[PDB]
Amino acid sequence: SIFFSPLKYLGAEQQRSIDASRSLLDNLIPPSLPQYDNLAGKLARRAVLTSKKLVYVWTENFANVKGVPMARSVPLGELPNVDWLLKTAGVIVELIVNFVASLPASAAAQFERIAAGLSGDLEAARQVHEALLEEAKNDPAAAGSLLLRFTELQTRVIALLTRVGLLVDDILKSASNLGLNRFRAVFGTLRLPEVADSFRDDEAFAYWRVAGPNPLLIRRVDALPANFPLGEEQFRRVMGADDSLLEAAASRRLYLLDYAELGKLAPSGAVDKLLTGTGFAYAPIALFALGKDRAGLLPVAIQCGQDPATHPMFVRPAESESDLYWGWQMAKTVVQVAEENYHEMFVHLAQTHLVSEAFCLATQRTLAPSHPLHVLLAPHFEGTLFINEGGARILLPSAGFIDVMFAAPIQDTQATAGGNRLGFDFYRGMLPESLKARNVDDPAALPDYPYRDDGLLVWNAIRQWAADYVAVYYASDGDVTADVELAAWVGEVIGSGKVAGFRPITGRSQLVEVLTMVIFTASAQHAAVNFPQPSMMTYAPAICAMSAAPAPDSPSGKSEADWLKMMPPTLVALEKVNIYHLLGSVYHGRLGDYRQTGFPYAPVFSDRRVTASGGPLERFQARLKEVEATIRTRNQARRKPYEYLLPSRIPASTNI
Ligand SMILES: CCCCCC/C=C\CCCCCCCCCC(=O)OC[C@H](COP(=O)(O)OCCN)OC(=O)CCC/C=C/CCCCCCCC
Ligand SMILES: [Fe+2]
Ligand SMILES: [Mg+2]
Repeated sequence: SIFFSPLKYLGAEQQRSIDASRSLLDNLIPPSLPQYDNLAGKLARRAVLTSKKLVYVWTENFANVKGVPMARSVPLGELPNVDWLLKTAGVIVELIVNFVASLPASAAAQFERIAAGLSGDLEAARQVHEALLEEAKNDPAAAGSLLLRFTELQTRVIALLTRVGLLVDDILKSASNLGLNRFRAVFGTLRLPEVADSFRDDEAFAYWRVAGPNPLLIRRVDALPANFPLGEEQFRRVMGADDSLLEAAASRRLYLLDYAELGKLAPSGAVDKLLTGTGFAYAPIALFALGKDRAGLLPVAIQCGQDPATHPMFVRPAESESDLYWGWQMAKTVVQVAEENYHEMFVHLAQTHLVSEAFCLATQRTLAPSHPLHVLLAPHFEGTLFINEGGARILLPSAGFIDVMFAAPIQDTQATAGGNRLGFDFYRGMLPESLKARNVDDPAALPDYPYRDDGLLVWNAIRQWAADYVAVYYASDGDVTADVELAAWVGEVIGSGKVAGFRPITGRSQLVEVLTMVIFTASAQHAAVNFPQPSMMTYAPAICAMSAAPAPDSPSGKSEADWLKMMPPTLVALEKVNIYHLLGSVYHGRLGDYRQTGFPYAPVFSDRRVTASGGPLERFQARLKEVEATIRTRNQARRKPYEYLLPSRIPASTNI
């Protein structure tokens, strides 16, 4: 049929090239609020939004994450560009080569030729990338026509990653078939993280609470909870004869970790799995204290569960107390098991990735491409829909990485992470509110808290940027409430996005706070909780989301053998070292850059009022450079550098 004529030669590659070029053409349209657009503009933007709703589609029945608002599928223009594809393929291929090289030669035989070919093709692809960028710099006038060759390279790297996918599945099909030496052996040629040397140290263990992957749970305590019955004699055994619970509470020196919210991620008993044997996890309570000099936090006491009737109190022992040493190491391991569950499922997956999913969808469906807030927000969602589909499909099915690495049955893990996302309150989850609610917002009381102090620098810089940008387009609160696209966006965020606590936006100040939280969550918050993975979470003895043995049943009389029984099977350690290396090794885009991350790396902003010398954008960029210098200076004085919130290391979006 002559009506099939358009379909005869049309493929995904042509369509991607068309999308890529049309994006550049649409970036030049000057942005406007709907009520200030002309009638032709109102008509065109309404038509485009209606079309966008065909391809950006909400579902709450996405595979392996039921109940969580998700994109039904990833639109063509939301696949990662070739810069992200090469970086990620590079990391995965290198990890495969490293793994295969550690297998016995007879086992490696199944994979080594295929991995060598992938490694060769990847090097070829990088050479092409370098050469295309060489040609663009040599003949800038013809750079528009090079976009097509970049699109062709994208096709090639997509195909390579598809073949990597098959190889990884072939490896996992044979996983089973394929005393701390084993936890080093799984690294192969990779260097062990610094935590491997320090993990037994009590002060190191405490520092995780303020400078680790989960800086969000620690809170000041003024009176101990009824279900944590620590006595004064016990407290003085650790803190000295001239201290007391009363004195330490009054002087703001007591801090509590309580993992009650883990729910079914802390199974009530043993969970037996075919691939990993018998596994346990916990919802413990731990007390930390500052010395009177506030030099640093010290762990005082640990109860390995919520009910003191069934969980005895473990109190930090003196160095001489050899009979109490191993029970204490076991109690610390219990807390670290709770930590990987809480961090990965709640702080990372639920509260960054799965929140940003909803703001991405709302933004594409309700704010027109010519809306200044679409222009501002879209760079902060680059690669988000893609990486989250990856999470749901690759990491969360039965026998996948999360079923292996986390103790709970996979259905309970899926449901509990989902429930956490649905319960997460947007306003209460903002950094300054989080700090205030937990009473850890005062540097006099708790001086060494790098997440707070570096985090507030970035939060406030973003806030001032959102204020400057809003002020370009919205002259009054009436302009906010007159914006029909913003009102629709809020409607979808509440109704389809199910973001708890979200509310109508009725003025400029509130709009600024909302935008600050959206941008911070997409960029800095994700960076702070994602990029510690390779340096802090790759070594199983320092942290793992399952234990192979129950919590210690008594503080006294444990041996090294008792503690070793908690260590996970080698398969768990193998999946752990590889996934956490990958997820923290891809830095794609940078907060404040505001250029496309794919060729031709054009400016995000065309409006002269935004891009003016010394204007809103330049003020944000210069502020981030000051923040960078400030943090570098702080890290010279810190016991350990905390680098995760350096702006040079914060991607603009959540894409890994
Ligand atoms: C774990 C807790 C994380 C929680 C946070 C989750 C947040 C979202 C992160 C989502 C990340 C999604 C995971 C993929 C991220 C990589 C980016 C990506 O898009 O990968 C594309 C390819 C192809 O896709 P496809 O659909 O065609 O076929 C999937 C397999 N049937 O997938 C992979 O290579 C699987 C790599 C698995 C990791 C292998 C590690 C190295 C292998 C070394 C040897 C293996 C030794 C065992
Ligand atoms: Fe991530
Ligand atoms: Mg228990």
